[PDB]
Amino acid sequence: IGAHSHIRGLGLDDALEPRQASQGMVGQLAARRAAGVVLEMIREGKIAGRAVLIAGQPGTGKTAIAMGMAQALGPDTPFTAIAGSEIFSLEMSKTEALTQAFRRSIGVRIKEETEIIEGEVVEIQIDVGKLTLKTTEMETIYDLGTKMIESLTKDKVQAGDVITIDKATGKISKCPDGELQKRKEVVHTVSLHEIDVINSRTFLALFSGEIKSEVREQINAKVAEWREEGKAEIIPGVLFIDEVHMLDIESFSFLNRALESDMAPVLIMATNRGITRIRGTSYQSPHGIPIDLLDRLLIVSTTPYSEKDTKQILRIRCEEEDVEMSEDAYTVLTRIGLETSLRYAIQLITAASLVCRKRKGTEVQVDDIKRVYSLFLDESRSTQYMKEYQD
Amino acid sequence: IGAHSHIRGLGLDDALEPRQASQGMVGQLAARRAAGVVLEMIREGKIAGRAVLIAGQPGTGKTAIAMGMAQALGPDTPFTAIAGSEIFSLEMSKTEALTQAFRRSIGVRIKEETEIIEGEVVEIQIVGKLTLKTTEMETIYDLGTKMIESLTKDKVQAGDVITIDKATGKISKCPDGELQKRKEVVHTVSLHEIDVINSFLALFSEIKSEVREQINAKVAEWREEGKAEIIPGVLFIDEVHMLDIESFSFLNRALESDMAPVLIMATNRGITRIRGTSYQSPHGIPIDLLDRLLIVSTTPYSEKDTKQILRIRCEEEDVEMSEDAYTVLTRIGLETSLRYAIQLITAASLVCRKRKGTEVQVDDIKRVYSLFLDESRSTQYMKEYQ
Amino acid sequence: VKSTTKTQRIASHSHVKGLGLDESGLAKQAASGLVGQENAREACGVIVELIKSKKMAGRAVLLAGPPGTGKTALALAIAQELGSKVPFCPMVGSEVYSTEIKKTEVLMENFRRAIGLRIKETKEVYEGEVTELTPCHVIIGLKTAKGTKQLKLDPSIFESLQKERVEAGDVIYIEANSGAVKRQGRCDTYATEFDLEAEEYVPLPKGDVHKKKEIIQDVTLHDLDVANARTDKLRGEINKVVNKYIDQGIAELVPGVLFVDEVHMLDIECFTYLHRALESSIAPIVIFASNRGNCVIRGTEDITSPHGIPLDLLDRVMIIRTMLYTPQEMKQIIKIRAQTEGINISEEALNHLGEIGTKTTLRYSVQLLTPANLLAKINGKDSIEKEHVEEISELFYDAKSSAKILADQQ
Amino acid sequence: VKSTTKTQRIASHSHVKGLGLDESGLAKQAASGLVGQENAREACGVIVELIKSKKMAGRAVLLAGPPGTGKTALALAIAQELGSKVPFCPMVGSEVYSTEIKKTEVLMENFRRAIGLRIKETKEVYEGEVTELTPCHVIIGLKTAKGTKQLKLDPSIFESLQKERVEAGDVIYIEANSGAVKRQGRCDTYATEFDLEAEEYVPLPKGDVHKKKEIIQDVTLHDLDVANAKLRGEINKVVNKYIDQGIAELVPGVLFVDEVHMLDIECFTYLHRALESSIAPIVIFASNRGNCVIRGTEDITSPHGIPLDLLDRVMIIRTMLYTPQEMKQIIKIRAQTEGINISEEALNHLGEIGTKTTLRYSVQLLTPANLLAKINGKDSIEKEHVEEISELFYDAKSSAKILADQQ
Ligand SMILES: Nc1ncnc2c1ncn2[C@@H]1O[C@H](COP(=O)(O)OP(=O)(O)O)[C@@H](O)[C@H]1O
Ligand SMILES: Nc1ncnc2c1ncn2[C@@H]1O[C@H](COP(=O)(O)OP(=O)(O)O)[C@@H](O)[C@H]1O
Ligand SMILES: Nc1ncnc2c1ncn2[C@@H]1O[C@H](COP(=O)(O)OP(=O)(O)O)[C@@H](O)[C@H]1O
Ligand SMILES: Nc1ncnc2c1ncn2[C@@H]1O[C@H](COP(=O)(O)OP(=O)(O)O)[C@@H](O)[C@H]1O
Repeated sequence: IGAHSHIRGLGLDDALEPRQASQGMVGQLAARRAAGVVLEMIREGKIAGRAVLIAGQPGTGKTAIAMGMAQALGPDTPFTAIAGSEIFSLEMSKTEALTQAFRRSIGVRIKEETEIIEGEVVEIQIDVGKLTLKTTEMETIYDLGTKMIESLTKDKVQAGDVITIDKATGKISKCPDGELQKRKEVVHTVSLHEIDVINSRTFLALFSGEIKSEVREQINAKVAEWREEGKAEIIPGVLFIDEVHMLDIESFSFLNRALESDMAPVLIMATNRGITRIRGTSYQSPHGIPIDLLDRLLIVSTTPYSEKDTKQILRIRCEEEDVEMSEDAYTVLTRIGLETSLRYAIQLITAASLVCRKRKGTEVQVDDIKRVYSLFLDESRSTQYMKEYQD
Repeated sequence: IGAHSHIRGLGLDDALEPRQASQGMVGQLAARRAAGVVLEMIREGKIAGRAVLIAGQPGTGKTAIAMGMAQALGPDTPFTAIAGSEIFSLEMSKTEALTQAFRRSIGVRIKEETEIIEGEVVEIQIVGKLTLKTTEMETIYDLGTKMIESLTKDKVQAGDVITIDKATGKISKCPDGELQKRKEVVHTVSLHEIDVINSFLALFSEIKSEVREQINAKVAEWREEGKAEIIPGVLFIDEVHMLDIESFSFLNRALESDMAPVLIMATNRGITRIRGTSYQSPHGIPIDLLDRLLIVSTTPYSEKDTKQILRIRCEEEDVEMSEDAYTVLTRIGLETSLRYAIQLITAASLVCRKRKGTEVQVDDIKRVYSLFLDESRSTQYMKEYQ
Repeated sequence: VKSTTKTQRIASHSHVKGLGLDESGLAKQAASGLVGQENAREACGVIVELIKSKKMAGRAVLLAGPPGTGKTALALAIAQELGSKVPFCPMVGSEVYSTEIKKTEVLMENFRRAIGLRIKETKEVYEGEVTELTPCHVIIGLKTAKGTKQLKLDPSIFESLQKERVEAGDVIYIEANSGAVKRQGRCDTYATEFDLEAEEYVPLPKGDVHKKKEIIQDVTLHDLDVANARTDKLRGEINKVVNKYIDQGIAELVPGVLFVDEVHMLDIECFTYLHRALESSIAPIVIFASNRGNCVIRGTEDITSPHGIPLDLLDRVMIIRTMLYTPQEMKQIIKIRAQTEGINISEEALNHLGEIGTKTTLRYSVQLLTPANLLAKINGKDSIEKEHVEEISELFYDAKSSAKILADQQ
Repeated sequence: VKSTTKTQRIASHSHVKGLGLDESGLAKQAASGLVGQENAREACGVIVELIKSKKMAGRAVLLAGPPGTGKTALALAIAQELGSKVPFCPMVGSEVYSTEIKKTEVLMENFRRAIGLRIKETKEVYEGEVTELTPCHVIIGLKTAKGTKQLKLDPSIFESLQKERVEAGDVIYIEANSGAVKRQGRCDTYATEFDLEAEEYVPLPKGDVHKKKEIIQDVTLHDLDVANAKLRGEINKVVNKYIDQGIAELVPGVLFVDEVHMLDIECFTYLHRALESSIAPIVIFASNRGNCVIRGTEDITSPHGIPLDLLDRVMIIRTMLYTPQEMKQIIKIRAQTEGINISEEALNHLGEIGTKTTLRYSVQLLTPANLLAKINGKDSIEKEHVEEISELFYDAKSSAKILADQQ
């Protein structure tokens, strides 16, 4: 839901020199620099027909590295994180599921035409009437409305109130000081899938599907039209498939097909299994991947976590959760994140916060941590004891 | 386009009493009374399964009476005037032509919220501002140079109803209420308009049926919800004798529907063989349709009504005429068709401007009469040659 | 299903409820909303008897007379005399010449409209003698063998009952499962000398108010055609189902009367279809009507045969003439039509209308009624006077008069 | 794109350069290759003013007159008056319903050939006054306001110049990016009484020889359609894009429909619908009959075959007959245009010949007469040559009379 909501790029820069903290990402310097090498490869365009596979134990940042890469490529580069088992659905076949995943990873920066009639409001003119607007070019009192002037009055008047098409009013500075009725290339990265959903006819659809092929054909023809025109600049995104070993041999061949296109996004995969059964076959292969795909694979190994790094990462997360906790509570959480998974530590954080509010406190103590640690268990403990009952 | 855009009603006062000159109609008292009877029959809804056919020689206002009836039914009631020969067309079969003609008359009044930038102009502020006052408040509503130019085009400063970022309209100086009159304008869009919308040299270089079905479904949905309002209009088919038996059968079938508009036809032959088959019948119409027909006969025109009609037309075409010129035009319109007389006017205007005059004289009228031949003269002169 | 009938066609002669003949066979001056010509009415009665005796094997009826002499009225009277619900399908011969559909389709549709189907379905009806209609709603008492049984008939079903013109002291059944009301008549308790037993004054129901009564559903084959259509395949499917229902014993086929006016406008192929169809047993009557004499059969523009019908079919047709009427009978006719439509008219106006009908036709005189009463309404009067009729006559014309008016100048 | 125009059809009216009427409105006896027909000439002037005023709202013009009275000539004069390069597409209705193709398609193409496009494009051309014409890599000196420029041309460009008959002191432009020399004219330095400013003696070019000239290409839609060989619609979209860009100004032409009495009622409806549109060209009819029966009705008879619907929206312009004097004048004008020297007595005999049969017959008699005169070694045509030619080739009326007479 809100994980990896702080990985804004790889934060190394300095000719591939990862900093300990940078922008949120702390630790795993080895894999960070390798990601930087791939990032330049995307810019230079020497990654065609190749993929990236991040091996490592669970909760070591493999997903965080992928999020940073998309942010580092661009502030608005599409990112698609799916699970290997997500393709085994009864609604859609493996083809449809994988096709949809590739689509949403294909971003289009349609430079939408917006006739931005902005201008520093000299006087808030009521209302369907007009509004005194002035810029560096001229003062052209412009057309307005009531629900709109209600928004303007509800906003900071007068603070510029940049008006785009009579929808938005930016109250920043007195800054709408260009041409009164000017033009803007509004960046809009609409995923190829997003175009598909618009065309598709169908608020309970998730409860009570599959995009029609003809719908796919039409938007593909449309995208070519805008691309030739010059409005749409196709931006190759990053597609991350967690639990890659879950995918079977038939799906793996499909990935080969989709990675040999000019629209193919950079494929990043993650798995924590060694030599296992290739799904859909009776052979054993490293990472559960067919050899054809493994040959052309940029494989980066995420090292396990160290003590201080776990503590630093927790510090970042609590700032997002608005939780103040004692240092002893910090260390116990770090110890929890060491013996058990880092995710389990994060889950404890929010639960412990309500513990603190239960006794009407502000800062969570060590007492609360043990209270929630005994309350909600970790997958290892639950499985451990629970098999003990069996025997 | 244009033609007789001067009649906004039948002009028959009340209790079917035509008040001579009124909203255009300046004659045909019998025909006007019959048209009023038909109109109020339509209002009370006992004209179902009937039609009106207006007989009379050319140039007696057969189309004018139909336009007046369409206006009297409602200020925005659709009116569709087609010709009998209009259906045998190269692109469409008579089926498609008549279907389009019918759907042209079925109008849908659908509401549409709009923020008309209106206000009673208290001061004519010049791109710039323009003070506007309403019951909501008073402020200097800004307008463009062309918007104020159109405000001066209308009577100043009565009004004005300036639609949102659009033109204005003279009312009085008094449209009031909200400066944002968020009035859902009831746009009358005919079925054919919606059909063409769903479907600029196209005429120089027909709609399948799925678009038609979607249009019908959507319009029915809107009307049921209460957003649209299906208001059948009036369909006028001049030269009805040109229609054949097959199109007459389709007309009979279409008159059976609930959405069928009032059907008006005009003919000037009598006892003419039906285009299909080889059987003579009045006005060339099969008796199955003639039985249920309300027949209205337009009498020929007299001098004074012709002169009044010409006066109105010149008032429409911004032409000043000498009284002797008016009498000569009246005598011409009696000796020839009214249409030729109207044609004469525009040519006389340019003839007058050639000599850099302000009002057309009799000399210009005679010069243009000698210039352009009319229907009867051209034939007579041609056959004599042969 | 829905009653798919062009009511406007037969809307002009809804006052006719039958042929109106004596038990001996003769026809009285006026009976069952039929006045004027009688010899043709006796012939129509003979045709009805021939139908009931199953002697009308592959034969037809052709009504030869001038326009406006009751041809359609006589056909409707025949249909009524064969039964109240017997289908009637009035058509003109020029409607086969369609621009989108084939003459085969039009003739098949008009044949299908003319065959009835009596489907009896046992359904629980609220048969009872209406006592009160207190909308407190709307609770209504239903007198029966048990006695008055008060039930709340919802405002909607109460308005439907009003559409049945149901008043107090009336024995009717209200379909509860279908939510519909249908008038059976009044109660025998008030049966006067003109009101008899088991008629529009029906006796008190004997049984429970809610009785499973076999609802005789009168629906034509084309009435069932619109439902499934919502195609040849659809045609066949309904045919098999109806056949099976007939065999079971729940559906009784009732052939109707197919009236074809302006028979001269049909082609040779249409006549061949008509002959082929009427050769069959199920086929209904084909009552033709000709407004002219010998005419050239369309399609073969060299051969002229009586009434425009080919010889093969003419030799298998029974011909009935009609009389042109007289002013007195025409005035009586207008009186009946005005009573049906609800217009009060003066006797002098009736005489003027009769003479107008004699001049031009009965159709024109009948059609002039509505505009005249409506002009009087405009003037603020309830009764039509002579001047109103004169004004309407001078306002709207008849086809022949208008054509002459044009020719006078032409 | 090659211009697709029936050069032979309009070749007979090449002497016509305009309507030849003064600013006041009345027409002179002879001007711009037009003699007589004063009434029809003034009517055509009025129609021209209406077209330029955009007051031809869904209207057309019907030219009624006997055969050989210049109906086609008047239509061509109107087209010329609206502009020298304004499209003109004559067509006789008898060829709408050809054995193959489709009436709709034939009328469609006829309409297309009547709609032009003024494609003004800025291309750097070599507009300069030829000072010298050295053909060696053809360094031709082009003196302009900048000066003489020895611009090296190619032998193909020199051949093109020779085809344009470009000589010394000839102000010509040589579009550099396409290597096409087009003779604009001579220099104003040699302008005399007849040679004037801005014509075949065009003045000295002001500016550099290599100047971005806004050259306008005159081309109608149909030429593009034939060049690109649905497909027809696609050409329309490209044209619309061109106009939208701001370099293609649409110019409606004139569609002249002769023998209108023999056109289907469906074709009449199609023409009505086409002229309904605003972009539509002016549809000018021409007929010789009287109240001839409509084509596809067989019982309705209407003036000139036109159905009453269209004919209610029509401005009839009558064309008169030519007396011996006008016939002789017109024959002499045509002979001059053909380069034919003819005696006055021969012209008189030709005029009386035309009076009996038609102006077409008299005009057609010229070429064979000139060839016969050439055979006998005479540079001019005498009355004897015209007599012999008349005795050799006949006219439809006379030959038909001969055939029937024997019958
Ligand atoms: N470099 C980093 N900086 C900050 N937090 C990190 C970093 N790497 C990992 N994390 C934390 O660890 C988690 C990474 O998720 P992870 O378990 O690697 O995904 P996967 O399911 O692929 O194993 C996140 O919740 C994130 O807060
Ligand atoms: N009652 C009327 N009042 C005013 N103008 C009329 C009237 N009737 C006809 N006109 C005008 O007279 C001219 C000729 O009549 P028109 O309607 O064209 O005749 P018709 O339809 O009988 O051929 C038209 O310009 C028309 O607008
Ligand atoms: N015998 C009759 N009895 C009652 N009404 C009749 C009779 N004959 C004709 N009518 C009236 O004439 C009209 C129908 O005309 P009709 O003559 O039946 O058709 P057609 O012209 O084909 O014979 C109806 O309005 C009906 O009221
Ligand atoms: N008014 C005129 N002025 C000059 N030449 C004319 C005139 N009218 C006709 N001509 C000449 O006579 C010719 C024959 O005319 P024609 O083609 O018969 O006209 P139409 O057939 O359209 O009436 C043309 O070749 C033309 O050069």
